Amino acid sequence: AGSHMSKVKVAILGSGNIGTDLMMKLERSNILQLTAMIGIDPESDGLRRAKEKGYTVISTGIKGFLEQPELADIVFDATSAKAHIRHAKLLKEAGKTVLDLTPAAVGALVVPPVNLHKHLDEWNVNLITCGGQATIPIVHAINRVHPVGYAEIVATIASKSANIDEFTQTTARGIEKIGGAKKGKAIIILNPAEPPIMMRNTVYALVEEGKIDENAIVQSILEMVKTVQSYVPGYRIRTEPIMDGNKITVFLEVEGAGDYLPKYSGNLDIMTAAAVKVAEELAKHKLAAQTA
Repeated sequence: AGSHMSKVKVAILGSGNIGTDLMMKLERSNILQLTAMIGIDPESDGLRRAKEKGYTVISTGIKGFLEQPELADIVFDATSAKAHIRHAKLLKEAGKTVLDLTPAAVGALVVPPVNLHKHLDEWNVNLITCGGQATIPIVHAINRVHPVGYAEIVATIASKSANIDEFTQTTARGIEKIGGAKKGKAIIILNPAEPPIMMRNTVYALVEEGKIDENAIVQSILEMVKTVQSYVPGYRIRTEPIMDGNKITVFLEVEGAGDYLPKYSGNLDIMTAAAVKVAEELAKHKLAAQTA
Protein backbone atom coordinates (compact mmCIF):
# COMPACT_ATOMS: atom_id res chain seq x y z
CA ALA A 1 0.00 0.00 0.00
CA GLY A 2 0.74 3.73 -0.12
CA SER A 3 0.14 5.86 -3.21
CA HIS A 4 0.17 4.21 -6.60
CA MET A 5 -0.33 4.74 -10.28
CA SER A 6 -3.91 3.81 -11.29
CA LYS A 7 -4.53 0.40 -12.86
CA VAL A 8 -7.51 -1.33 -14.45
CA LYS A 9 -8.65 -4.58 -12.83
CA VAL A 10 -9.01 -7.55 -15.17
CA ALA A 11 -10.22 -11.14 -14.83
CA ILE A 12 -9.68 -14.23 -16.97
CA LEU A 13 -12.70 -16.29 -17.91
CA GLY A 14 -11.37 -19.79 -18.66
CA SER A 15 -8.93 -22.00 -16.79
CA GLY A 16 -7.18 -23.92 -19.60
CA ASN A 17 -3.82 -23.36 -21.24
CA ILE A 18 -4.69 -20.04 -22.85
CA GLY A 19 -6.14 -18.66 -19.62
CA THR A 20 -3.08 -19.79 -17.65
CA ASP A 21 -0.72 -18.32 -20.25
CA LEU A 22 -2.62 -15.02 -20.01
CA MET A 23 -2.25 -15.04 -16.25
CA MET A 24 1.53 -15.40 -16.54
CA LYS A 25 1.69 -12.43 -18.92
CA LEU A 26 -0.72 -10.26 -16.89
CA GLU A 27 1.62 -10.54 -13.84
CA ARG A 28 4.13 -8.41 -15.77
CA SER A 29 1.67 -5.66 -16.67
CA ASN A 30 2.10 -2.35 -14.96
CA ILE A 31 -1.29 -1.02 -16.07
CA LEU A 32 -3.51 -4.14 -15.70
CA GLN A 33 -4.16 -5.72 -12.31
CA LEU A 34 -5.28 -9.35 -12.56
CA THR A 35 -7.69 -10.15 -9.74
CA ALA A 36 -9.47 -13.37 -10.66
CA MET A 37 -9.72 -16.52 -12.74
CA ILE A 38 -13.20 -17.87 -13.48
CA GLY A 39 -13.86 -21.52 -14.23
CA ILE A 40 -16.64 -24.07 -13.86
CA ASP A 41 -14.83 -26.89 -12.03
CA PRO A 42 -13.51 -26.34 -8.47
CA GLU A 43 -10.90 -29.06 -9.17
CA SER A 44 -9.54 -27.34 -12.25
CA ASP A 45 -5.76 -27.44 -12.57
CA GLY A 46 -5.68 -23.83 -13.81
CA LEU A 47 -7.81 -22.59 -10.90
CA ARG A 48 -5.42 -24.34 -8.51
CA ARG A 49 -2.48 -22.56 -10.17
CA ALA A 50 -4.31 -19.21 -9.87
CA LYS A 51 -5.27 -19.85 -6.22
CA GLU A 52 -1.63 -20.68 -5.42
CA LYS A 53 -0.58 -17.37 -7.00
CA GLY A 54 -2.87 -15.32 -4.75
CA TYR A 55 -5.74 -14.57 -7.14
CA THR A 56 -9.42 -14.97 -6.45
CA VAL A 57 -10.80 -18.13 -8.05
CA ILE A 58 -14.43 -18.57 -9.03
CA SER A 59 -15.66 -22.03 -9.97
CA THR A 60 -19.29 -21.11 -10.68
CA GLY A 61 -18.72 -19.71 -14.19
CA ILE A 62 -19.91 -16.41 -15.62
CA LYS A 63 -22.74 -16.17 -13.06
CA GLY A 64 -20.22 -16.42 -10.23
CA PHE A 65 -18.23 -13.53 -11.69
CA LEU A 66 -21.38 -11.43 -12.18
CA GLU A 67 -22.07 -11.92 -8.46
CA GLN A 68 -18.73 -10.18 -7.79
CA PRO A 69 -18.60 -7.71 -10.71
CA GLU A 70 -16.23 -5.32 -8.88
CA LEU A 71 -13.42 -7.87 -9.47
CA ALA A 72 -12.81 -6.56 -12.99
CA ASP A 73 -13.62 -3.98 -15.65
CA ILE A 74 -11.98 -5.93 -18.52
CA VAL A 75 -12.54 -9.68 -18.92
CA PHE A 76 -10.51 -11.99 -21.16
CA ASP A 77 -12.59 -14.83 -22.57
CA ALA A 78 -10.31 -17.85 -22.94
CA THR A 79 -13.01 -20.50 -23.10
CA SER A 80 -14.62 -21.49 -26.44
CA ALA A 81 -16.55 -19.89 -29.30
CA LYS A 82 -19.80 -21.63 -28.32
CA ALA A 83 -19.49 -20.46 -24.70
CA HIS A 84 -18.50 -16.93 -25.71
CA ILE A 85 -21.94 -16.07 -27.16
CA ARG A 86 -23.61 -16.09 -23.76
CA HIS A 87 -20.55 -14.66 -21.95
CA ALA A 88 -20.53 -11.72 -24.39
CA LYS A 89 -24.24 -11.00 -23.90
CA LEU A 90 -24.01 -11.09 -20.10
CA LEU A 91 -20.70 -9.21 -19.84
CA LYS A 92 -22.00 -6.39 -22.06
CA GLU A 93 -25.17 -6.15 -19.98
CA ALA A 94 -23.01 -5.88 -16.80
CA GLY A 95 -21.07 -3.01 -18.42
CA LYS A 96 -17.81 -4.98 -18.70
CA THR A 97 -15.37 -4.76 -21.61
CA VAL A 98 -14.41 -8.16 -23.04
CA LEU A 99 -11.43 -9.48 -25.05
CA ASP A 100 -12.54 -12.56 -27.00
CA LEU A 101 -9.66 -14.97 -27.55
CA THR A 102 -12.02 -17.47 -29.23
CA PRO A 103 -13.13 -17.64 -32.89
CA ALA A 104 -16.67 -16.57 -31.87
CA ALA A 105 -15.91 -13.11 -33.38
CA VAL A 106 -19.00 -11.39 -31.97
CA GLY A 107 -17.17 -8.05 -31.54
CA ALA A 108 -14.79 -5.87 -33.52
CA LEU A 109 -11.74 -7.55 -35.03
CA VAL A 110 -8.55 -5.83 -33.90
CA VAL A 111 -4.84 -6.01 -34.58
CA PRO A 112 -3.20 -3.66 -32.04
CA PRO A 113 -0.63 -1.83 -34.26
CA VAL A 114 -3.11 -1.55 -37.17
CA ASN A 115 -6.69 -0.66 -36.23
CA LEU A 116 -7.03 -0.65 -32.41
CA HIS A 117 -6.97 3.14 -32.41
CA LYS A 118 -10.50 3.12 -34.02
CA HIS A 119 -11.93 0.65 -31.54
CA LEU A 120 -10.92 1.96 -28.14
CA ASP A 121 -14.59 2.21 -27.11
CA GLU A 122 -15.86 -1.20 -28.27
CA TRP A 123 -17.60 -3.40 -25.72
CA ASN A 124 -16.16 -6.57 -27.26
CA VAL A 125 -13.00 -7.06 -29.31
CA ASN A 126 -11.85 -10.19 -31.06
CA LEU A 127 -8.30 -11.11 -31.94
CA ILE A 128 -9.05 -12.81 -35.32
CA THR A 129 -6.54 -15.65 -35.70
CA CYS A 130 -2.89 -16.40 -35.01
CA GLY A 131 -2.09 -15.98 -38.69
CA GLY A 132 -4.00 -12.71 -38.68
CA GLN A 133 -2.12 -11.27 -35.69
CA ALA A 134 1.18 -12.28 -37.30
CA THR A 135 0.66 -11.11 -40.88
CA ILE A 136 -1.98 -8.37 -40.92
CA PRO A 137 0.64 -6.00 -39.41
CA ILE A 138 2.85 -6.70 -42.42
CA VAL A 139 0.07 -6.31 -45.01
CA HIS A 140 -0.79 -2.97 -43.43
CA ALA A 141 2.89 -1.93 -43.24
CA ILE A 142 2.93 -2.33 -47.02
CA ASN A 143 -0.56 -1.02 -47.80
CA ARG A 144 -0.02 2.27 -45.96
CA VAL A 145 2.90 3.02 -48.27
CA HIS A 146 1.45 1.61 -51.46
CA PRO A 147 -2.06 0.13 -51.92
CA VAL A 148 -2.08 -3.68 -51.93
CA GLY A 149 -4.33 -5.35 -54.54
CA TYR A 150 -3.70 -8.92 -53.41
CA ALA A 151 -2.09 -10.46 -50.34
CA GLU A 152 -1.58 -14.13 -49.63
CA ILE A 153 -0.25 -15.31 -46.30
CA VAL A 154 0.99 -18.81 -45.53
CA ALA A 155 1.14 -19.74 -41.84
CA THR A 156 3.12 -22.87 -41.02
CA ILE A 157 2.65 -24.08 -37.42
CA ALA A 158 3.75 -27.13 -35.47
CA SER A 159 1.26 -29.98 -35.51
CA LYS A 160 1.52 -30.19 -31.72
CA SER A 161 -0.14 -26.75 -31.61
CA ALA A 162 -13.38 -27.73 -40.96
CA ASN A 163 -10.97 -25.93 -38.65
CA ILE A 164 -8.57 -25.14 -41.50
CA ASP A 165 -11.23 -23.83 -43.84
CA GLU A 166 -12.94 -21.50 -41.36
CA PHE A 167 -9.69 -20.00 -40.07
CA THR A 168 -8.22 -19.35 -43.53
CA GLN A 169 -11.42 -17.52 -44.47
CA THR A 170 -11.42 -15.35 -41.35
CA THR A 171 -7.69 -14.66 -41.82
CA ALA A 172 -8.19 -13.87 -45.52
CA ARG A 173 -11.10 -11.51 -44.76
CA GLY A 174 -9.03 -9.92 -41.98
CA ILE A 175 -6.18 -9.45 -44.47
CA GLU A 176 -8.66 -7.52 -46.65
CA LYS A 177 -10.60 -5.48 -44.05
CA ILE A 178 -7.85 -4.79 -41.50
CA GLY A 179 -4.72 -5.29 -43.59
CA GLY A 180 -6.17 -3.28 -46.44
CA ALA A 181 -5.52 -5.73 -49.27
CA LYS A 182 -8.27 -5.68 -51.88
CA LYS A 183 -8.19 -9.48 -52.10
CA GLY A 184 -6.71 -11.77 -49.51
CA LYS A 185 -5.84 -15.43 -49.35
CA ALA A 186 -4.68 -17.47 -46.37
CA ILE A 187 -3.04 -20.88 -46.14
CA ILE A 188 -2.46 -22.72 -42.89
CA ILE A 189 0.01 -25.61 -42.98
CA LEU A 190 0.64 -28.07 -40.14
CA ASN A 191 4.20 -29.38 -39.83
CA PRO A 192 4.79 -32.65 -37.88
CA ALA A 193 8.61 -32.31 -37.89
CA GLU A 194 10.38 -33.26 -34.66
CA PRO A 195 11.54 -31.30 -32.71
CA PRO A 196 8.53 -28.95 -33.19
CA ILE A 197 9.24 -25.93 -35.40
CA MET A 198 8.69 -22.30 -34.46
CA MET A 199 5.68 -20.86 -36.22
CA ARG A 200 6.60 -19.37 -39.58
CA ASN A 201 4.60 -17.04 -41.82
CA THR A 202 5.10 -15.85 -45.41
CA VAL A 203 3.43 -12.69 -46.69
CA TYR A 204 3.11 -12.19 -50.44
CA ALA A 205 1.75 -8.82 -51.51
CA LEU A 206 1.05 -7.44 -54.98
CA VAL A 207 0.96 -3.65 -54.96
CA GLU A 208 -1.17 -1.62 -57.33
CA GLU A 209 -0.19 0.91 -60.00
CA GLY A 210 2.37 3.66 -59.57
CA LYS A 211 6.11 3.88 -59.00
CA ILE A 212 7.26 1.68 -56.11
CA ASP A 213 9.25 3.43 -53.38
CA GLU A 214 11.23 0.44 -52.20
CA ASN A 215 13.05 2.12 -49.32
CA ALA A 216 9.77 3.47 -47.95
CA ILE A 217 8.14 0.05 -48.06
CA VAL A 218 11.14 -1.67 -46.44
CA GLN A 219 11.40 0.96 -43.68
CA SER A 220 7.65 0.65 -43.05
CA ILE A 221 7.99 -3.15 -42.73
CA LEU A 222 11.04 -2.94 -40.42
CA GLU A 223 9.29 -0.34 -38.26
CA MET A 224 6.20 -2.61 -38.02
CA VAL A 225 8.37 -5.58 -37.04
CA LYS A 226 9.91 -3.53 -34.19
CA THR A 227 6.42 -2.38 -33.12
CA VAL A 228 5.07 -5.96 -32.94
CA GLN A 229 8.27 -7.13 -31.19
CA SER A 230 7.41 -4.74 -28.41
CA TYR A 231 4.57 -7.03 -27.33
CA VAL A 232 5.77 -10.26 -29.01
CA PRO A 233 9.56 -10.45 -28.34
CA GLY A 234 10.06 -13.58 -30.45
CA TYR A 235 8.46 -12.06 -33.56
CA ARG A 236 11.19 -11.57 -36.17
CA ILE A 237 11.75 -11.08 -39.88
CA ARG A 238 13.88 -13.90 -41.32
CA THR A 239 15.58 -12.20 -44.27
CA GLU A 240 15.09 -8.83 -45.85
CA PRO A 241 11.86 -8.05 -47.74
CA ILE A 242 12.13 -9.48 -51.28
CA MET A 243 11.02 -7.29 -54.18
CA ASP A 244 10.32 -8.48 -57.71
CA GLY A 245 8.36 -5.92 -59.71
CA ASN A 246 5.15 -5.11 -57.84
CA LYS A 247 5.52 -8.27 -55.71
CA ILE A 248 6.83 -8.05 -52.13
CA THR A 249 7.53 -11.11 -49.99
CA VAL A 250 8.21 -11.01 -46.25
CA PHE A 251 9.38 -14.01 -44.23
CA LEU A 252 8.51 -14.11 -40.51
CA GLU A 253 9.09 -16.40 -37.61
CA VAL A 254 7.23 -16.17 -34.31
CA GLU A 255 8.87 -17.75 -31.30
CA GLY A 256 6.59 -17.88 -28.28
CA ALA A 257 7.58 -16.42 -24.92
CA GLY A 258 7.39 -19.79 -23.20
CA ASP A 259 5.33 -18.38 -20.28
CA TYR A 260 3.12 -21.43 -19.98
CA LEU A 261 2.59 -22.34 -23.62
CA PRO A 262 5.71 -23.92 -25.15
CA LYS A 263 7.95 -21.72 -27.26
CA TYR A 264 7.00 -23.66 -30.38
CA SER A 265 3.33 -22.61 -29.85
CA GLY A 266 3.96 -19.09 -31.13
CA ASN A 267 0.60 -19.21 -32.94
CA LEU A 268 -1.13 -19.47 -29.54
CA ASP A 269 1.31 -17.19 -27.74
CA ILE A 270 0.78 -14.37 -30.23
CA MET A 271 -2.92 -14.44 -29.33
CA THR A 272 -2.37 -13.99 -25.59
CA ALA A 273 0.41 -11.44 -26.20
CA ALA A 274 -1.82 -9.45 -28.58
CA ALA A 275 -4.74 -9.72 -26.12
CA VAL A 276 -2.65 -8.30 -23.26
CA LYS A 277 -1.42 -5.50 -25.54
CA VAL A 278 -4.99 -4.68 -26.63
CA ALA A 279 -6.19 -4.70 -23.00
CA GLU A 280 -3.38 -2.35 -21.96
CA GLU A 281 -4.31 0.16 -24.67
CA LEU A 282 -7.98 -0.07 -23.70
CA ALA A 283 -6.93 0.40 -20.09
CA LYS A 284 -4.94 3.58 -20.76
CA HIS A 285 -7.87 4.96 -22.75
CA LYS A 286 -10.32 4.14 -19.96
CA LEU A 287 -8.10 5.63 -17.28
CA ALA A 288 -7.73 8.89 -19.22
CA ALA A 289 -11.47 9.17 -19.78
CA GLN A 290 -12.76 8.60 -16.28
CA THR A 291 -14.71 11.07 -14.19
CA ALA A 292 -15.58 12.48 -17.66
